[PDB]
This record gives sequence, structure tokens and C-alpha cells, in this order.
Amino acid sequence: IQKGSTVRILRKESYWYNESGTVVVVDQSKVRYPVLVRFTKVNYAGTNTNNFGLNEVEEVV
Amino acid sequence: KLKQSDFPKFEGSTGGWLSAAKNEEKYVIIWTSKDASLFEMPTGGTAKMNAGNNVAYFARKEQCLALGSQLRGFKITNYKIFRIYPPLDITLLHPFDGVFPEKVNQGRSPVGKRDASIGGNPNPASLKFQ
Amino acid sequence: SHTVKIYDTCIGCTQCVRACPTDVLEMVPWDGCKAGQIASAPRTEDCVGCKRCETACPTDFLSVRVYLGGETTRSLGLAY
Amino acid sequence: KSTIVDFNPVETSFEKWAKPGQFSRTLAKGPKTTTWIWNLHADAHDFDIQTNSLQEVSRKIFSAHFGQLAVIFLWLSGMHFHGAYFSNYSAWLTNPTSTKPSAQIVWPIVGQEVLNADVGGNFQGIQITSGFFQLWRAEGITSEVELYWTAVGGLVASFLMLFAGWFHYHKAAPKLEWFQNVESMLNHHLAGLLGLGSLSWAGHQIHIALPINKLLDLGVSPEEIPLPYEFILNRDLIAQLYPSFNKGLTPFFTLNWGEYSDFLTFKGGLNPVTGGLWLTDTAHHHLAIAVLFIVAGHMYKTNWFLGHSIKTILEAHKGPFTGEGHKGLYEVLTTSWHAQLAINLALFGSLSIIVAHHMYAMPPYPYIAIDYPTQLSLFTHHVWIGGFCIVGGAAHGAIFFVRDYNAANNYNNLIDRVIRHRDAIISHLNWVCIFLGCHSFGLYVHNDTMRALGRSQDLFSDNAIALKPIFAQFIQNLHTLAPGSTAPNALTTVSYAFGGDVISVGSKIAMMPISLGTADFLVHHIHAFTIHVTVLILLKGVLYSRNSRLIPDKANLGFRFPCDGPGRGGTCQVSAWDHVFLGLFWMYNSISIVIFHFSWKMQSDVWGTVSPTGAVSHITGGNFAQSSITINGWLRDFLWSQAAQVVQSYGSSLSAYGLIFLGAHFIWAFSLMFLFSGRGYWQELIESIVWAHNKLKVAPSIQPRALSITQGRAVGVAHYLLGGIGTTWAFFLARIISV
Amino acid sequence: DIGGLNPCKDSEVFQKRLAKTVKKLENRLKKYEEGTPPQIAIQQQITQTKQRFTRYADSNLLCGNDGLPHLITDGRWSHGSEFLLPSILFLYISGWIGWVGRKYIRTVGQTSNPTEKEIIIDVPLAISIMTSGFLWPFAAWQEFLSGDLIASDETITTSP
Amino acid sequence: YTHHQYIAGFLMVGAFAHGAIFFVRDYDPAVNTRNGEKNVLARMLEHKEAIISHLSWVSLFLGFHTLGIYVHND
Amino acid sequence: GDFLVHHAIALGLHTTTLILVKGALDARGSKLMPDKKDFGYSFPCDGPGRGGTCDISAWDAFYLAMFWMLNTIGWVTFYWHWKHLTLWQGNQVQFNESSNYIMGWLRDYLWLNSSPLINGYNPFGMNSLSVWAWMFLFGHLVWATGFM
Ligand code: CLA
Ligand code: CLA
Ligand code: CLA
Ligand code: CLA
Ligand code: CLA
Ligand SMILES: CC1=C(/C=C/C(C)=C/C=C/C(C)=C/C=C/C=C(C)/C=C/C=C(C)/C=C/C2=C(C)CCCC2(C)C)C(C)(C)CCC1
Ligand SMILES: CC1=C(/C=C/C(C)=C/C=C/C(C)=C/C=C/C=C(C)/C=C/C=C(C)/C=C/C2=C(C)CCCC2(C)C)C(C)(C)CCC1
Ligand SMILES: CC1=C(C/C=C(\C)CCC[C@H](C)CCC[C@H](C)CCCC(C)C)C(=O)c2ccccc2C1=O
Ligand code: SF4
Ligand code: SF4
Repeated sequence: IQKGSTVRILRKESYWYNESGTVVVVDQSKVRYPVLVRFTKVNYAGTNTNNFGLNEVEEVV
Repeated sequence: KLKQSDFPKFEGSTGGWLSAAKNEEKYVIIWTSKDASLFEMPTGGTAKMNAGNNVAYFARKEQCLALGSQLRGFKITNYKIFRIYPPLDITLLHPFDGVFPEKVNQGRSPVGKRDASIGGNPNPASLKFQ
Repeated sequence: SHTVKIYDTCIGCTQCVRACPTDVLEMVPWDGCKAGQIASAPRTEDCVGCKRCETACPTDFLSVRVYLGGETTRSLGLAY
Repeated sequence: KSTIVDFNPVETSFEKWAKPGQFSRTLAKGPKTTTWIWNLHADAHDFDIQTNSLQEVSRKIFSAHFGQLAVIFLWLSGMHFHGAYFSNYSAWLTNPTSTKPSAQIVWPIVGQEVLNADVGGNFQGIQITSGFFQLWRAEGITSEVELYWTAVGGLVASFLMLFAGWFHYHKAAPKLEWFQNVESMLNHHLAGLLGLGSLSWAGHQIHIALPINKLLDLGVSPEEIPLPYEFILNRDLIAQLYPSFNKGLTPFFTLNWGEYSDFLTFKGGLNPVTGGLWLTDTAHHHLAIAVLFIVAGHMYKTNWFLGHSIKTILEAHKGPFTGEGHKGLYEVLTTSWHAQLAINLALFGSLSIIVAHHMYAMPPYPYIAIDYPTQLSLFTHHVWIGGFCIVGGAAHGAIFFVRDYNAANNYNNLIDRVIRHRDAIISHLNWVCIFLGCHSFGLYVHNDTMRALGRSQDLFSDNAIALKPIFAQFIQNLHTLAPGSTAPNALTTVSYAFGGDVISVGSKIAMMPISLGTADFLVHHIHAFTIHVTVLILLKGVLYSRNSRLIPDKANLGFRFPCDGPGRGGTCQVSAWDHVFLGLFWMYNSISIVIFHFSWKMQSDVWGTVSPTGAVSHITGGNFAQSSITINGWLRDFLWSQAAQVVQSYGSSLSAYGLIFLGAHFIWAFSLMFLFSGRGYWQELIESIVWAHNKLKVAPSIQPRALSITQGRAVGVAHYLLGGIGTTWAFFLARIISV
Repeated sequence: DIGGLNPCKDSEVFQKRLAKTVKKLENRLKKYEEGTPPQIAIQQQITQTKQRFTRYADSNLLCGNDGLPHLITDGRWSHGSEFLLPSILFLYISGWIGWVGRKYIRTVGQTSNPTEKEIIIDVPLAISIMTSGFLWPFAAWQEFLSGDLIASDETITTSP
Repeated sequence: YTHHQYIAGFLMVGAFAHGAIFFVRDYDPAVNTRNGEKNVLARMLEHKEAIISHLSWVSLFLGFHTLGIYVHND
Repeated sequence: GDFLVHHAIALGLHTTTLILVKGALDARGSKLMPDKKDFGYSFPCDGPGRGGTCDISAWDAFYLAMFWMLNTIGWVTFYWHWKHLTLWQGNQVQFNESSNYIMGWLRDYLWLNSSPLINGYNPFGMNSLSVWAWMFLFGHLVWATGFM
């Protein structure tokens, strides 16, 4: 995955679970949740972006 | 007029502390101000600061912290909050290590940190009768 | 007293600490995020349960969680 | 480049009409959830958060006032047009005591033509309870052409006010200094508006209403009555009815005002022909009011070295108990629109309630006292408007405290000292509310349980333990003795309610001494208790709007917020808005009890018919004295008994009242869904509904969200008020029109 | 007949209801004068009442013991104009409404600002879609066949 | 009749409340799942949205039309 | 009338079932609270955050469904009692005609049959039904205190 890639959220406790988002940036450092994904639908708190782990996102073909 | 010279020029309100802050605990906030600014008490109405040492007593930590948050609007930062038990048992509370909690300071250890997200919490049925 | 837990989804944006009305949360060094900081809850005895901390949390399902528990004159917000 | 106005401040364009939410910084970005739609209407008139300049807020308020006055003028024009075209006003003029006023006909669709009632005068339509016919008769309007011309003038005036609002927002908007000339504004509103309006109305009454109504009462038909302009061009048509116009204005300018006693009388009582106040008394009243208000308008210093400065008056009113006194109040009321709105709305609602009382107490229109539906509707409507306006004044006082209150500018003044001892005020008001409720209501419950136990001598009744309202009876005696003793130039008491003779017009009672017994004692103390509890809720909201022992920084959360959280044991409804919500509920309770007391007492002990020998028979038969002292009595002899007409209205011309009765019950019960439930359940149900929509690929882009907590409360209270007030509306109207 | 009911053309209580309503209307008519609009309105009411009762009598309508038309909605085509035909009419109209709404949602859902086009309707596109709903039964059973009517697993689910 | 019907409603609400309590504090997904596949009870939480949506549809259908016919008669 | 009231009963049953089933299935979590199982069966809320979380617990679903159960049982018992009052009095035509519209219920069941009850004690005397009128008023008072 990279910037601009489309991924499916696999985190169950997510307002965008099973949904598709756009990767903003994948951090190359040793952070726990490097993948930053932007969504079109705001969550219940109003935010439309979140940091996800490498195993919590699945790239769409 | 007032018991201590460092008290803010407050006329007293029926919203201050009660019998609880005489036998359980009371909170005191101290700060130094450059100007005798007029500020709003967390309990009642308007009080006047002293151009120097200021000391105020409250019944709750939240009241002292609300006053301190108001003080930040006056560019006052050196305010410090203490807890006083029924006798003179003073304990510094808010600037615990001298640095505000919003700024990272070395020497602090994480308390209540779980090395997983919310989804990793154990199922309640496995937490029965413990 | 209520229970406050911090989860590694913390991004160290400090919005929880500067929203706590009773000085329960603080920022401590960490190496799990870009900011290098994580929230901590070392003074939960002053936790009142107002949940302002998790109203300011930007992470997806929160990184600070408040579990209401036993009540105390401090946690009940009793000035009397 | 005028010194009072700014020229062409805002361009007249339709571009912002196509950008909803442009006024708000947060809503301008566009909707993302359905909460945006509701926030759009909740912030439309909150001009304080739309601009950071008091000048812009003042200009918006000024133009909004113009729009509101245009709407009011359009409404009045519609009323006059309906009177001119869809009314039996001409037939009602010739038979006021036997024709029911109707000014709205119903189209014949889906069988709804049954609503066209037999109002009399060869007319079919809905009976009108707004009293426009009596008002028009008091104005001297004897033809429907005059109603048409008044409607045309109302339309022209409405367009003029619309143009004025547009002009003063887009072409010449006044500056802040112009708005802050409270001395000049008070001078003008007191002299020009009030005094000159009273003077102009006195002139109209004297020259048009006095002769035309005197001819009408003499039996002259409206067709042979001269046109109103002929009473001005010919000093002989009015000098025959009032033989004092023959002297012209010479007695006025020679201070010989005694000559004008023909048409400027001081009689009191009611006109025996029409049952209303003597229109000569009304004209004299308006003249005196005009002179008093014009004099009162020369008080405040505006542009010369003459008059008062409100700042100097307030700052001089200090005291040992009040510290700095009224210092800073002038700055509060000249820099905060919310404080002015609070004062004006509270006094305006109180004035509306006073108007409601004085209306039925002293009927001011011809043949309006014998139109019981009109009297009941006018009283209930004005009391409801007064209660709503009072709650609004409390709400805007709380809003001022949250938003526009400056602690520094109010050091040790009255506002500061009130906040400093808010605990004492609220605790003593709590004790008073408990005392009054315990006593009034528990005396009611004691009466109920004594009656249920077969102990009739243990009640708080007249034939039992008696609580005579001696203070009110003393006042009643003082008023009935006033003519000739304390008002030596009066011929009759101000109102026959205080005592005197039974005034009947066409065998129908217009006014009659309202006896006060133990039943009135209990209901009056119920009124006092309900008013005190409403004041308690609203004052607790205003005083604790900024901080408390629970939330020391409640002002930082704003005026309108749902809570601070489940902590502190639970901090629901701590706002100040949530106090205007509970106060709205309690105002509904208080006003409902007030209007119930009025309806039952009038029907049972004032209204009715008078036999030719002088025997008085009332609508219900005097059951108020003995059966209004128990809750079972109120349930049975008032609610159950007088609800018979509403439930038996199906198939008749009053069936619409039964339908509205049922619909208002439905709406009131609907409110309880929002009042009792919470947002989380509805959000989680919307989650599954959204799942279904996504499964069918029909999920809207604007994400559907459950109504916010504050909006849920607002919807609940609005539906509750609508349902309850509509139920009482249908009940009252059907009952008082049937009988 | 069906359910013990009888045709309204032979129901005495039905004619009694008609006679009572007409008598009440005529008694109301008596208290007005000449050819005045109130009398014209009451006469129109009488005429409409008579026409409605006559039409209900000659309508294959079954009346109970109260002289009111009862609806036979078990499904039989004999009384098919009471429920079945209005049912088909409503199903057509409501399917039209739902189809045009869904088509508009899916059409503006692929533009730059989908949320803007929901508070500010694209009236040209809205008119284009709305008049295309007359084929909603055919369009629905041409999109379901192609799998374009139902989502499969991109739909979101809660934690449990 | 009134007593027994009220007791019936109370008992039904209690049954559903205790089912909810079982879900909260006694339900174990691991026991009701074998190699990824879910048993008859665990599958009720998979189409829970379908169940709730169709209950909502039936409730809205019945309420809309019963109230419509009643108000039409009114 | 039986048809319409049976459909009302079906609506009440379905709505009570909807509330209870939604609370049971959503007890372990939802989108607004994907960790609701960690807070137990009965908790006040999750705070004003995320738009507001009033009555989000499973206990609150029971609490809301109690009103609907009371309403459904009220409809059932109203139907039964009115049908049997008309059957016993003999005026079964009163139910068959007036039970098809709401005002028929309000006027001929409640308003009509409440006359003996409210006259259990009047300013003139009392009957053995006086205790029932007192209980009537007592129930109204407790109902409105619940409204409080
Ligand atoms: C004798 C002069 C006079 C008169 C009659 C009025 C009358 C009024 N003013 Mg006003 N005002 C005046 C002087 C005057 N003002 C001055 C000198 C100032 C500056 C301090 C203001 C500042 C002011 C503000 C800021 C506001 C008012 C408002 C109002 C209205 C109150 C609403 C009401 O009672 O409805 C009664 C309504 C009527 C009786 C309808 C007929 C009234 C018409 C419009 C005559 C208005 C007179 C007007 C001043 C003449 C100017 C004409 C123009 C070509 C120059 C009322 C129309 C309020 C309002 O509603 O805004 C529109 C409001 O917000 N006034
Ligand atoms: C002169 C009268 C007056 C004026 C100028 C204002 C002005 C204001 N009020 Mg206010 N208020 C008033 C009277 C008034 N109020 C009264 C009498 C009450 C007591 C009920 C209140 C209670 C009140 C509260 C509790 C709040 C305000 C707020 C506000 C501000 C924003 C209003 C807004 O955007 O609403 C836009 C308009 C609407 C949303 C319209 C809503 C529709 C209403 C609720 C239903 C009306 C139904 C109608 C009768 C028809 C029903 C018939 C049915 C058959 C269909 C604004 C400064 C709010 C604020 O934030 O202030 C800063 C706020 O929180 N007011
Ligand atoms: C019928 C229902 C009902 C009743 C009885 C009350 C009663 C009361 N409300 Mg209210 N309230 C109601 C509905 C009701 N409310 C609703 C629906 C709402 C929603 C908006 C509110 C919202 C509300 C607010 C927001 C406030 C109140 C307040 C009050 C209190 C006013 C003080 C008073 O009179 O106390 C006296 C008590 C009574 C009159 C109740 C009856 C007591 C009897 C007659 C006498 C004593 C009986 C005796 C002790 C029995 C002993 C025997 C027993 C042990 C077996 C009072 C307790 C105010 C408050 O806190 O008090 C100051 C207040 O601020 N209420
Ligand atoms: C117009 C598009 C549309 C479509 C195709 C559907 C389709 C559906 N809805 Mg639905 N709904 C819509 C709009 C729509 N809805 C709107 C606008 C609302 C808000 C009031 C709802 C609220 C809603 C609820 C609360 C529920 C459904 C349910 C359902 C499902 C069962 C059918 C039902 O109960 O109808 C429900 C229909 C209504 C309650 C009335 C809808 C209001 C109007 C008629 C629709 C709007 C028309 C729109 C403005 C047209 C504009 C298009 C034009 C610009 C081209 C089905 C998937 C149920 C479900 O999940 O069952 C599986 C369910 O519980 N919907
Ligand atoms: C045989 C049946 C049965 C059994 C064994 C239980 C057992 C249990 N239930 Mg349960 N429940 C039942 C039926 C049953 N319930 C029914 C029928 C309902 C629907 C109404 C419920 C609704 C329910 C809920 C919502 C909850 C429980 C809970 C519980 C658990 C704790 C109970 C507790 O703390 O009591 C506490 C007892 C009380 C608070 C006493 C309440 C007394 C009420 C108010 C009536 C008293 C007023 C009385 C009529 C006075 C008359 C007034 C006069 C003027 C006429 C326990 C395992 C709780 C739990 O945590 O489960 C794990 C829980 O949250 N149940
Ligand atoms: C009903 C109505 C209307 C109408 C109204 C009107 C018509 C009014 C009028 C009004 C008027 C018509 C007024 C007038 C006024 C006047 C005046 C107010 C005057 C005054 C004067 C004076 C004050 C003088 C004084 C003097 C001098 C200065 C010198 C010499 C001496 C003397 C003393 C004489 C409209 C349509 C709008 C709307 C609806 C309602
Ligand atoms: C018609 C007929 C018949 C049949 C009948 C039948 C077949 C019936 C059935 C019935 C049924 C079939 C019923 C059922 C019901 C059910 C119910 C009523 C249920 C409920 C449920 C619940 C309550 C649940 C709970 C829970 C949950 C929530 C989850 C967890 C677990 C539990 C389980 C706890 C016969 C042939 C015999 C004869 C006659 C005719
Ligand atoms: C039902 C309900 C909802 C859901 C309600 C919603 C989503 C409102 C939906 C309104 C629709 C979409 C528009 C209005 C449709 C009406 C037919 C229009 C009004 C009728 C006119 C005559 C005015 C809440 O969000 C809520 C929040 C807090 C406490 C209680 C409740 C609550 O009870
Ligand atoms: S509740 Fe949330 S906000 Fe209030 S103190 Fe405990 S943590 Fe800080
Ligand atoms: S949600 Fe309802 S309950 Fe939970 S905190 Fe906000 S207000 Fe109090």
C-alpha cells in the first residue's frame, strides 16, 4: 500500500469497518499504526480520517 | 477587612466551601499576578486580584482548576494547586512535576496503558466470578 | 473511583489532557507514535467521570476510555 | 456620508440564497450529516454567533423587526379581507345578540362543508372567537367596504415594512451609536409612539366611533348612518348626539374643559345597551393616556441641555445593602440585546396577562361580554401568550448571563451581588415552593380523601373548615364603595366583578359580582404555588448559568448544551436551556390551571341567563363553590362534564373541534417518545436502517443521524406544549360554542 | 353472502341511513331563504349524498348489520376493486417513487459533491430520473439480474 | 383477564431483558463458533441488522396503516 | 372493529419485540459503542461525545420497551373490556359501529363507562365505589409523578 491506494478497513471497532478509504500516507518509522486513511463519510465524532495498522487494512484490487 | 493580606479582594459569596472542607479536605490555589485584575470566582461573582501573591481556598479540585484555567487568560501560568487535609497536610497537586500535564516531561511513567486497541478487550463471559 | 485506560491507538495529540477538568490525565514519553507521547492516567482518584477526555479524542474508537465504578466524594463532585 | 447610517452596506444579491448556512462559520462548509439541517434552522436568528460586531447584530435585528411587522400587517390585512368578503359582519351589525360572528367559509371538499355552521344571518361558516366583529363595531366600521379598504391599507403597510427592512439592511443601515441612543429611543417611544397613538385614537373615537356607535345603540340601522367623513365636514351631525361640539375648540384653548363633559365622561360600569365600556369613557381614557405619555416622553436627555441621563440616575441609586447599586446596568442594557430582550419579554408577557384580566373584567367592546366564546378565547389566548413571553424573557436573561455578562464590568453591582448569594435565593424559593405546594395541593387532597371517606364536615369547604379570602373581599368592598367616596367623580364602579348589579344584555349576563369563597382561596394559592415553581426553575437557570458547585466552568460550555457527562453522579440538563425547557413545562401547567379556573368559575358563577323577574341561572349552576375543592370534583364536574360537547361533536358543525381534540391528544402522547427516550437507542436503530439502505444501495450521502440531545428535548417540549394547548383549545372552544 | 354480509342494494339499514341523512340535510335547508347560496350549498350536499349512496348500492359492496359497506380483502377477484386494484395502483406509484429516489441517490453519489446535490437538487437530472420511473418494475427486474441492485460485503457491520 | 394479560406482558419483557443480560455477561462467541463457522445462536448476531430492519419495517407498516385507517374513519 | 384492533395489537407486539430484540442483539456493541459489553448490561450512557449517547445501554432498551408493553396490554385490555361490556349490556351494536374510529373508543368506552366510577363520592354522598375513584385519582397522580 502507498499514498492514494484504496484499502478496506479490517478493524472491527471502526466506523469504517468493511468500508473503503484512501491512504493518505504510510509512515516508514516504527510507529504502531502507520497507515493514515481518509474516508468520505464522517464518523459519529465528525472526523473523516484515522491511523490504521498494516494488518488492519486490505488493499482493493 | 480580610484574614490574610494575600487573599483576593473578594466580598464573600454563599457558594464557598462548607463543613466538608473543614473535616475532609480543602484545596488552595496560589498564584502571583502583575496586575490587580478583576476575575470571576468559580463559586460566586467578581473578585479582584492582588498585584503580587494571591491565595484562594476552595472545596473542590475542579474549582481550583477552573480558576487556574481562567488565570491562563490573564497570561498567568505560575498558579499552583494544593490539597489540605483536615490538619495542615499540604500536598502539591496540579503542577505535580513542575510541568503542566499537557507538556511531556521526562520522569513520567505511563499509568493505565493497554498495549492493544479497544477490540482486544477480553470477553465479559470469561471475566465471571473473579 | 472511576477507571481510565489508555490504548496504544493514542496519537499524542494532547486534547484529552487539556480537556480534563480535574487534572487526571497527563502526557508521558512514548515511542509508539509520531508525537513520541502517550496519555497517562496517574490521578484517577480525582476522576469525576465527566468524559470530557474522550469527547476530545480524535482516534477512531477512542484511545482514552472511562469506566465508571465506585463513587467517592471526589468522583461525585460534592462540594459539601 | 451621514453620521447615523452607512450607505449600501450589503449588496442585494441572490447568490447567498443558493448557499444555505452561509451565515454560520461551521455550517458554511456544507452538510455532512442530517444534524447540519437541524443546526441550520437552530442558528438562523442567532445573530450573535454569525458576526463579531454589535453593529451588524443590531442592523440584522432592526431588519428582522421590520420583517416581523410586515408579517403582522399582512395578517391584519387578511383578517380585514376575510371580514369584508367571507363574513356575515353586516348581518351581525343588525342583530349582535342573535347572530354568531363568522368570518371564514369552508370549501365543499371531502365532506368538510359540514364545518360551515348555522351562525345566523343567512350565512354559513366557522364561528369566530377572536372578537373582530365587536372591535370593528367599536371602531365605527358599519360597512364591509371599510373592511376592504382597511385590508388594502394593511397590504400596503406590509409592503412598506418589507421595503423598510430591505432599505435599512442593504441601502442605509444605521450605525451602533444610533441604536445606542436609548434616551432618544425612550423619548420617542413614550411621546410619539405611545402618546401620539393614544391621541390619534382618541381623535378617531371622538369624531367617528363616538357618533356612529351612539347612533347604532339608538337603533339607527347602519345603512342610514352617515358616512364617517360626514361627521367631520358637518359639525351638526355630531353636535346633535353630543351637544358640546357647537362650542368648537374654544373651550379647549380657554381651559374650560368642563364643557366637553358630554363626550369625555368618567362613568365606570358598562353601557346598558351593549354591555361594553362607555366609549366616552374610552375616549377620555385615551386622551388622558396620550397627555401622560407625551409628558413622560420629555424625561431623558437626548440632544439639548435638558432631561435626564439614565447613567446618572442608575449610578446614584446605591445603598448600604446593595454595594455599588445600579452602577454598570446602563452599560449592560446598552451593549447586550439579550438583556433588553429579557426585560421586554418578561414585562410584555406580564402585560399580556394583565390585558387578559382587564378584558373580561371590564368588557371594552360592544356586545363582546355576551359573546362567551370570544371572551373565553381572548382570555386564554392572551394568558398563553403572556406565559410564553415570560418564559422567553427568563431564557434570554440566562442567555445574557452566559454570553454577554462581563464580570469585570459588574464588580460589586446588583448583578454581582445577586450571583454572590444565589444559594440563599434558590434555597428560600425552594422552601416557599414546597410550602405552597404542600399546602394548596394537600388541602385539595385532604378534601378529596375526606369526601372519599364519608367525612363531609372535615373538608376545607364553606360548610366546613372555611378559608375565607378576607383580604380579597376587603378589596372588593373598597372598589364597590369607591364611586362617591374615594372616586367622587365616578358614577359606577370600574367593574361589576367587585360588586354591584347584574348587567344583562338580551337576557344574557355581561358582568356580575364574582363572589370569592374557600374555593377561590385554594385555586388562588394553587396559582401562587405554580407561579413560584416556574420562577424557581427559571431563576435557578439564570443564576446558575455561568458556574455552580457541580460545574465551576459552566459558562465555558455555552447556554445550550446537553450535559457535562455521566460523572458527578450524572450531569444531565445542567444548562440554562434545560431550565427554560423545564420552565416551559411548568408554565404550561400553571397557565392550564389558570385557564381552567377562569373557565369553570365564569361558567358556574358569572355567565348565564337572567329571567324577566331577575332570577339568575348560570351555565353549570354554581357547582364551582362546592365541587372545585377536590381533584375528583375537577375531574368529574369540570373535565368529564364539559368534555361532553367535544366528544359528541361528530356529525355536527363542531366536529372539527373533536378531530383537533383527538389530534392534540395524539401529538401530546407523541411528545413523550422524545421526552422519555434517549439519543443512543435511536442512533443504533438508525444504524440498522442504514444497513438495510446500504444493502439496497439507497443510503443517502448525507449521513442520517438521530436528533441531538438538546434538539430531542426541544422537539419533546414543543410537541408537549402543542398537544396540551390544542387539547385545551378544542375543549374550550367546543364547550363554549355549544353552550 | 361472504362472511354473512348482504349486498347494500338490499340492505334496509343502508336505505334508512340514506333517508336519515337526507332528512337532516333538508331540515337544515328549511331554515334558509330562497335561492340563496346557503340553500344551493345544502342542495348540492343532498345531491352528492344521494349520488354517493346510489353508487355504493350499485357497486358489488357488501353491507353488515350496521348498513355500512364492508371491504372483502381475502383476495377474491369478485371484490377486486375494493383492495386488489388499489393495491396494484399504490404498488406502482410507490415503486415509482422509491425507484426514482434510489436512482437519484446513486447518480449524484458518483459526483464530486454528493452531499451538496441532496439539499440543492439537480432539477434537470431530477426531472430526467423522475419521468423514467414508469419502467420501475422492468428496471428492478433488470438490475437485480445483473447484480447491481444488492450490495454484498462492503456494507458496514457492528462489532458483534 | 386484565391481571393475567398484564402479568403476561411483564413476563415477556422480563424474558427479553434476561436474553439481553445473557448476551452482555454470559454469551461466549468461542463456544458458539467452530472453525470460523458460527452456530445457530451466534448467527443471530450476523444478520442482526436484517432482523432489526425488518422489525422496524413491520412496525412502521402496521402503525402507518392502522393509524391511517383509524384517522380516516375518525 | 375487531380487525382494526387486532392490527393495533399486532403493531404493539411488533414494536415491543423490535425494542427488546434491538436491545438484546445490540447489547454487546454497535457502531456508536463497539465495546458496550465492557460496560455491562445497565450503565447510564457513554457521555455527550460522538453526538450524544443517551439511553444507549441494553437496560435502557428494556426501559423503553416497558412503555410499549404497557401500551399494548392497555390496547388488548381495552378491546376485551369494551367488547365484553357491550356483550353483557346487550348493546353489541354500540361496539360494532363505534369501534372503527378513535373518537368512538374515547366517547363510548372511556367517557361513557367512567361515569359510575367518578361518582364514587360527590359533594352529596359516596358509594362502595368510592375507594375505586380514590384509586383512580391515585393512579393518575403516580403516573404524573413518573412523568416528573
Ligand atoms: C415618534 C417617532 C417614532 C415612532 C412612532 C417609532 C415607532 C416604532 N419604532 Mg422607533 N425609533 C425612533 C422614533 C420612533 N419610533 C427613534 C428616534 C429611534 C432612534 C433611537 C428609534 C429606534 C428604533 C429601533 C431600533 C426599533 C424601533 C422600533 C419601532 C416600532 C416598535 C414596534 C411597535 O410598537 O409596533 C407598532 C407599529 C406600528 C404602530 C405601525 C406603524 C408605525 C410606522 C412604521 C411609523 C414609524 C415612524 C417612523 C419612525 C417614521 C420614519 C419614516 C421615514 C421615512 C423617515 C415602532 C413602529 C422597533 C421595530 O419594530 O423596528 C421596526 C425597533 O427595533 N425604533
Ligand atoms: C421577541 C421574542 C423572541 C425573540 C426575538 C427570540 C430570539 C431568539 N431566541 Mg428565543 N424564545 C422566546 C422568544 C423570542 N426569542 C420565547 C417566548 C421563548 C420561550 C419558549 C424562547 C426560548 C428560547 C430558547 C430556549 C432558545 C432561544 C434562542 C433564541 C435565539 C435564536 C433563535 C433561533 O435561531 O430560532 C430559529 C427559529 C426556530 C428554530 C423556529 C422553531 C419552530 C418553533 C419551535 C415551533 C413553532 C410552532 C408554531 C407555533 C406552529 C405550530 C402549529 C402546528 C400545527 C404546526 C434568538 C436570539 C436560542 C439561542 O441559542 O439563543 C441565543 C435558544 O436556545 N429562545
Ligand atoms: C403530579 C405530578 C407531579 C407532582 C406531584 C410534582 C410535585 C412537585 N414538583 Mg414537579 N414535575 C412534574 C410533575 C409533578 N411535580 C413533571 C411532569 C415535571 C416535568 C417537567 C416536573 C418538573 C419539576 C421541576 C423542574 C421542579 C418540580 C418541583 C416540584 C415540587 C414543588 C414543591 C412542592 O409542592 O412540594 C410539595 C409536594 C407536593 C405538593 C406533592 C404532594 C405532597 C402531599 C400533597 C403532601 C405530603 C404528603 C405526605 C408527606 C404523605 C406521607 C405519607 C406517605 C409516607 C405514605 C413538588 C415536589 C420543583 C422542586 O424541586 O420543588 C421546589 C422544581 O424545581 N417539578
Ligand atoms: C426515496 C428514497 C427511499 C427509498 C428507496 C427507501 C427504501 C427503503 N426504506 Mg426508507 N427512508 C427514506 C427514503 C427512501 N427509503 C427517507 C427520506 C426517510 C426518512 C423519513 C426514510 C426512512 C426510513 C425508515 C425509518 C425505514 C426505512 C425503510 C426502508 C426499506 C423498506 C421500505 C420502507 O419501510 O419504506 C420506508 C419509507 C418511509 C418511512 C417514508 C419515506 C419518505 C419519502 C416518501 C421518501 C423520500 C422521497 C424523496 C424526497 C424523493 C426524492 C427523489 C427525487 C429528487 C428524484 C427500503 C430499503 C425501513 C427499513 O429499513 O426496512 C428494511 C425503515 O425502518 N426508511
Ligand atoms: C422469576 C422471574 C425473575 C427473576 C428470577 C429475576 C431475577 C433478576 N433480575 Mg429480573 N425481571 C423480571 C423477572 C425476573 N427477574 C421481569 C418480569 C422483568 C421485566 C419487568 C425483569 C427486568 C429486569 C431488569 C431490567 C433487570 C433485572 C435484573 C435481575 C437480577 C437482579 C435483580 C435485582 O437486583 O432486583 C432488584 C429489585 C428491585 C429494584 C425491586 C424493585 C421493586 C419494584 C419497583 C416493585 C415495587 C413497587 C411495589 C409494586 C409497590 C406498590 C405501590 C403501591 C402504592 C400499590 C436478577 C438475576 C437486573 C440485573 O442486573 O440482572 C443481571 C436488571 O437490570 N430484571
Ligand atoms: C386600522 C388599521 C390601519 C389604519 C390606520 C389608520 C387609518 C391610522 C390613522 C392615523 C391617523 C390619521 C393619525 C393622525 C394623527 C394626527 C396627529 C397625532 C396630530 C397631532 C397634532 C398635534 C399634536 C398638534 C398640536 C398643536 C400644535 C403642535 C400647534 C397648535 C396647537 C396644538 C396643541 C393643536 C392600517 C390600514 C394602517 C393597518 C390595519 C389597521
Ligand atoms: C395454529 C394452530 C396450531 C399451531 C400452533 C403453533 C405451531 C404455535 C406456535 C407458537 C409459537 C412457536 C410461539 C413462539 C413464541 C416465541 C416466543 C414468545 C419467543 C420469545 C423469545 C425470547 C423471549 C428470546 C429470549 C432470548 C433472547 C432474546 C436471546 C438470548 C436467549 C433467549 C432465549 C433468552 C395447532 C396445529 C397446534 C393447532 C391449532 C391451530
Ligand atoms: C424518534 C426519536 C429520534 C429520531 C427522530 C428523527 C430522526 C426525526 C426524523 C424527522 C423526519 C426525518 C422529518 C420530519 C417528518 C415529519 C412528517 C414532518 C413533520 C410534520 C409536519 C406537519 C410539521 C431522535 O433522534 C431522538 C433524540 C433524542 C431523544 C428522543 C429521540 C426520539 O424519540
Ligand atoms: S472523566 Fe475524562 S475528563 Fe473528567 S477527569 Fe476523568 S478523565 Fe479527565
Ligand atoms: S447523555 Fe443524557 S445522560 Fe449521558 S450525560 Fe449527556 S445527558 Fe447525562
